[PDB]
Amino acid sequence: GRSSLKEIEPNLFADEDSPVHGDILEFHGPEGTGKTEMLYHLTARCILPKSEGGLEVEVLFIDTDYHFDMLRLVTILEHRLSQSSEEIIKYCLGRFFLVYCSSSTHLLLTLYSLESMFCSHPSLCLLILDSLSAFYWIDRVNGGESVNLQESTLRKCSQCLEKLVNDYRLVLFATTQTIMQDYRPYLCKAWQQLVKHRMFFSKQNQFSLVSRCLKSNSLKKHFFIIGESGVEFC
Amino acid sequence: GVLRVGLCPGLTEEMIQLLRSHRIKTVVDLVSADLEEVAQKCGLSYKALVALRRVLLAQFSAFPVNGADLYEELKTSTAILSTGIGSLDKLLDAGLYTGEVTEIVGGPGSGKTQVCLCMAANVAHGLQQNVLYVDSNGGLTASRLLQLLQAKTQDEEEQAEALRRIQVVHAFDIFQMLDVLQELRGTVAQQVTGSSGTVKVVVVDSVTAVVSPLLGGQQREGLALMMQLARELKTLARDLGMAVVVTNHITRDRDSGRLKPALGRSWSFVPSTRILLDTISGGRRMACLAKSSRQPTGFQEMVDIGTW
Amino acid sequence: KKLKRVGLSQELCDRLSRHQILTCQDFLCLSPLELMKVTGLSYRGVHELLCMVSRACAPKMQTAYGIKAQ
Amino acid sequence: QRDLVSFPLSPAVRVKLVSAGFQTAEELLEVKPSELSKEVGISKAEALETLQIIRRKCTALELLEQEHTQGFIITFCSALDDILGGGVPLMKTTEICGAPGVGKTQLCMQLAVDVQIPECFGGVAGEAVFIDTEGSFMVDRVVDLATACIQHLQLIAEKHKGEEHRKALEDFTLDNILSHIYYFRCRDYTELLAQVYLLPDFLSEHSKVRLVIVDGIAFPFRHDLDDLSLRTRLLNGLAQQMISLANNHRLAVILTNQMTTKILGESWGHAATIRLIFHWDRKQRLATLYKSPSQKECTVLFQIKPQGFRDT
Ligand SMILES: Nc1ncnc2c1ncn2[C@@H]1O[C@H](COP(=O)(O)OP(=O)(O)OP(=O)(O)O)[C@@H](O)[C@H]1O
Ligand SMILES: Nc1ncnc2c1ncn2[C@@H]1O[C@H](COP(=O)(O)OP(=O)(O)OP(=O)(O)O)[C@@H](O)[C@H]1O
Ligand SMILES: Nc1ncnc2c1ncn2[C@@H]1O[C@H](COP(=O)(O)OP(=O)(O)O)[C@@H](O)[C@H]1O
Ligand SMILES: [Mg+2]
Ligand SMILES: [Mg+2]
Ligand SMILES: [Mg+2]
Repeated sequence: GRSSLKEIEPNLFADEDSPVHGDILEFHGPEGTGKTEMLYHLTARCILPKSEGGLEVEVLFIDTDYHFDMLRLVTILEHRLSQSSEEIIKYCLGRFFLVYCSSSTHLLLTLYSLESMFCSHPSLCLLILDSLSAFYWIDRVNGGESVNLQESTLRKCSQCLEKLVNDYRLVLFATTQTIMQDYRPYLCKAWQQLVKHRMFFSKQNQFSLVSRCLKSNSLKKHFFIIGESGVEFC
Repeated sequence: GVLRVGLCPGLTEEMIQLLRSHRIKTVVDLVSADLEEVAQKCGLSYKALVALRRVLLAQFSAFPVNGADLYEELKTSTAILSTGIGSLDKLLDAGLYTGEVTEIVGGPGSGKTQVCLCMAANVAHGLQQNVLYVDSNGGLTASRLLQLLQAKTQDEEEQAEALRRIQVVHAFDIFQMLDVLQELRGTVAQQVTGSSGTVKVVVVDSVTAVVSPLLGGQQREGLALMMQLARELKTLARDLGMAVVVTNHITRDRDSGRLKPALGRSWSFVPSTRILLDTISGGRRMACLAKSSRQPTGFQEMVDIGTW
Repeated sequence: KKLKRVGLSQELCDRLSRHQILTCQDFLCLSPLELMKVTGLSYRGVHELLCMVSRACAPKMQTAYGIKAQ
Repeated sequence: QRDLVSFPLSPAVRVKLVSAGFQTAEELLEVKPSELSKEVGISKAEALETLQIIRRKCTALELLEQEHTQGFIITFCSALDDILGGGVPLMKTTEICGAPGVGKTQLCMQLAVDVQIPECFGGVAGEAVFIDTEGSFMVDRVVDLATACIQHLQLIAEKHKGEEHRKALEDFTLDNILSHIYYFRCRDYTELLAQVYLLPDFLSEHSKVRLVIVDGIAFPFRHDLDDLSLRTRLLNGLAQQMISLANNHRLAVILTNQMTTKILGESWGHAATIRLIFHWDRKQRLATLYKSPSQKECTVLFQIKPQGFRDT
């Protein structure tokens, strides 16, 4: 069975009690607004034991910014555990997987090769793609004036991501960067057509999050803080 | 990329020519193609195509690493490098971290070069580890380095030995910088087991000095070059596991009156750590964290250039 | 000063005029990357072209002895 | 692996190569220019240039020794030399800011005269390039300063009698001094950009030049309807170009700036390696070392005499 978005995070998905059968969500906003901290929060809620209030499901992290910090995640796990110890932290990290990608072509090849990974790990239900827009400018410049050439590899990546999400009832969280003057979309239409829930992050510590749900067009506002233990919703 | 003889075992000129005649030229086309349709054409064994796809995929594809293993390796391969300044070490929680990108931002004369030289001297003498200093604006001076060293020891021979552990490179444009960084990457690739030398800290003084003149007009070549430089720095930091310090300017917007880095929105995402230096005299600067993954931002304390 | 008189080829001059670049002042005020995009040449080629254009704009060297010598 | 975007290729050729599947330079190493010209739709010359482009230091102790043997340029002002660390250094950029009349041009002419002092007397024995943007350069004043310097060297030479000083003073002459100063007059921003572009070629055949002076970073008429030319110039036109010129040819670049007059762009403050502000206080001239990577900030006195720049 698969958990629901309400179970994963009951503060952002209070009205999403339906079990996930392939869901795609985007986190958008400027630098230092807590997108990666939110990813840590969800990762902790998934990989932590059921004894400590977690789901105990595996997570796959694809890092294209190279910004993943193992020490920060470890300290968050230590603070969220009632009885923190090295062995329990090691067990929690045993459900976490990390991949580094250096280019869009490299990312596409990795996505093609992850089919076996998903087949061999039935508990892997969360897929995080941090900065899907990491290679935007380089691909755009290498594509020339033809928009079809600029977006070719990202379009193929989007099709592969859709196939992966549908084939295995996964939840995909993709982080995008505010690189051009609220919300100015720039990624290929193949990616845009897939997004069901979008979230916008803002700074005031004090942080705010605006959730737009395209399934019903509902709009919501939330507030949270970040401390030594990670995210805590107000 | 392009299919070539010797790219992977099992590739022959005739097979490559048939595939190219059938509009299959790159590894991406091969892996993402319907191998049944290709196999029935060209008179090529389907199993041969399957093996070729598997080999190419296993060769050019990244693979996942379990979190526990990464924790184990980083527990021993990560180091904190004292900057030689007590207050700045207090701000940074014991100082620079290897494996990430640290940016120092400030105005003209704020103390960026002074901090870089203090760290270079402390690494060359206190740690006796090789440093690479990439000077793009003439900031580095050998007499200042020796002056900083003499405040640490009165042994002339030790001062000379420390001065021999610092490599200085001049790169006045983006292409020279990229060439120097790729040369360093290749050198580290050769000296896989090198320990006596094997520079461990890379200082890049005024990344802005080279990046800024690439931005202008409606062309996006400058953005791509800046992002390529960011990729080079990120691979030097994370892949090779060395500390990378980069100096960048500060700017203030006409409407957004706060202080911020100078290379635009895309660059703002690049550094893992950012230290802002401000002035209220010769010394008496204030330092605060403008960006971090391990601490709250906004805490400020004082540093004195004159003393250190 | 028009770019045809500097010594540039007719094809390149037309390719530049398609971007409203017609004089030495217009050419020089552009940066190397912009010129690379406009003309299709490489970096070293753009620098050779800049040197060619500036040889038609730069002043003449003099010596202080010659200045005193009237 | 080196991505093709990292090389100074032409954008069109790079796009053609990427469309043909080439991503890194290592894939273009073996292909022949003729084969490449047909694999992708480019001419033979472009293929040859592409292959050439694809195919194409000292520790701190060596630099310490180099800056020790290589001298400084004195200005005959003891306090200014002391705060500067010996004199105007080589392989660096020095900006002299201040309001008009402080004496920025007099120091430039004094350094032009002083870069020719023979090595046996502690000089560098070099020649000067003077790029004048304002037209303030005067030759008779240079004659006065050269005569004063020759008198000073003659006065010192008496102590050593017939040593190398005698032979050195023979070459050091007014006419030989004036024949080693190369003067350029840039009337506008276009000419300044052109001459800055052409300087390396001039220096490659004048290897005895050790000092380059740009008297005027922004033109004096101001009210710049040509603001675009100023923007393009100060954009790397005199930050990277002059630092590279100073380092490759081992000389000293001195820039004069009228805009900054008190203790021209937010990025232009980071350009010059050293910044000296000349300002009046109590109706007397003072020099402040506003920025420097090797000397702490300090203020000293100076004055101008018929013999040139001198202490108070
Ligand atoms: N231990 C801590 N205690 C309190 N606040 C913290 C702590 N660690 C981090 N923070 C705060 O949490 C913020 C996390 O934001 P973060 O940098 O992860 O955002 P982001 O959206 O992922 O950014 P980017 O796009 O630049 O990668 C940090 O900027 C800092 O403000
Ligand atoms: N030997 C010294 N002793 C004490 N203080 C010094 C010494 N040398 C320089 N300083 C101080 O350090 C300042 C120089 O700072 P620094 O070179 O780090 O500037 P910066 O912010 O990096 O500049 P830029 O961005 O233009 O390169 C000098 O103005 C002076 O205040
Ligand atoms: N023969 C001389 N004797 C003494 N002082 C002089 C002589 N000639 C010029 N001066 C002084 O030197 C100053 C030179 O200023 P100048 O070099 O033009 O400054 P800036 O370069 O900042 O405009 C003048 O203000 C003048 O008073
Ligand atoms: Mg983040
Ligand atoms: Mg500096
Ligand atoms: Mg003057």
